[PDB]
Amino acid sequence: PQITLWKRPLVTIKIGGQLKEALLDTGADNTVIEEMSLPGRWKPKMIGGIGGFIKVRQYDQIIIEIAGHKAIGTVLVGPTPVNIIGRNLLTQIGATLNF
Amino acid sequence: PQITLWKRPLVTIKIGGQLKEALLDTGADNTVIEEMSLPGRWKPKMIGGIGGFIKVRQYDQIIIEIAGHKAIGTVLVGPTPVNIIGRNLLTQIGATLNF
Ligand SMILES: CC(C)CN(C[C@@H](O)[C@H](Cc1ccccc1)NC(=O)O[C@H]1CO[C@H]2OCC[C@H]21)S(=O)(=O)c1ccc(N)cc1
Ligand SMILES: [Cl-]
Ligand SMILES: [Cl-]
Repeated sequence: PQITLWKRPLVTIKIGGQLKEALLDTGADNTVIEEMSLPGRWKPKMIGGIGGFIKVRQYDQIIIEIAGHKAIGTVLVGPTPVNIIGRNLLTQIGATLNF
Repeated sequence: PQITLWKRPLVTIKIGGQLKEALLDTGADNTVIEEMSLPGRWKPKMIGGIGGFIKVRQYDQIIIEIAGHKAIGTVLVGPTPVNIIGRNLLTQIGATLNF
């Protein structure tokens, strides 16, 4: 796909068996999803942005299907106002910014 | 250019005669720059990111160079942790997301 940026670049993802909407976010180092359960071990992290920091759970080796493309990597879970797909998984689906 | 996302997509911007670095951010509706002086009047705006809301100063029709492309549009000024180029100016330079 080629996604213009007139609107928020939202896509459908599948994570933990669940279908969700998420923002493709080149400004995010890592993927951050709204509170949900995921399997396996986790450890706490703080992530910061405009407005300050939030505490998240870091889960490693999580598979997400993004717009029909499979990716694996770290997923942070916590009180983000929006589900964000960050660069750690955008790279795996071969996403680029072109102009 | 085609910019991959293994590293942060940082580019040089030029505003007010000054070079700065900024993050190309498809997850930002708005362009938000760290405190600096800009000409003209400003209007209030609140923007909401990961850890909460902040007040910023909204300046309209500001001339800004982004990775060597000219844009003229809205620039928000406030305590952002990094200079961010949002969709309002990414559309002006013709950026798309591709995968
Ligand atoms: C601010 C950047 C350095 C980092 N942010 C990614 C960014 O794209 C967020 C992502 C975002 C999007 C919506 C709500 C919260 C956060 N957008 C954002 O704060 O944009 C603000 C300016 O334009 C506005 O439109 C969106 C909110 C405003 S972040 O959400 O704080 C973030 C930080 C660390 C990680 N791992 C993941 C995400
Ligand atoms: Cl990862
Ligand atoms: Cl690559």
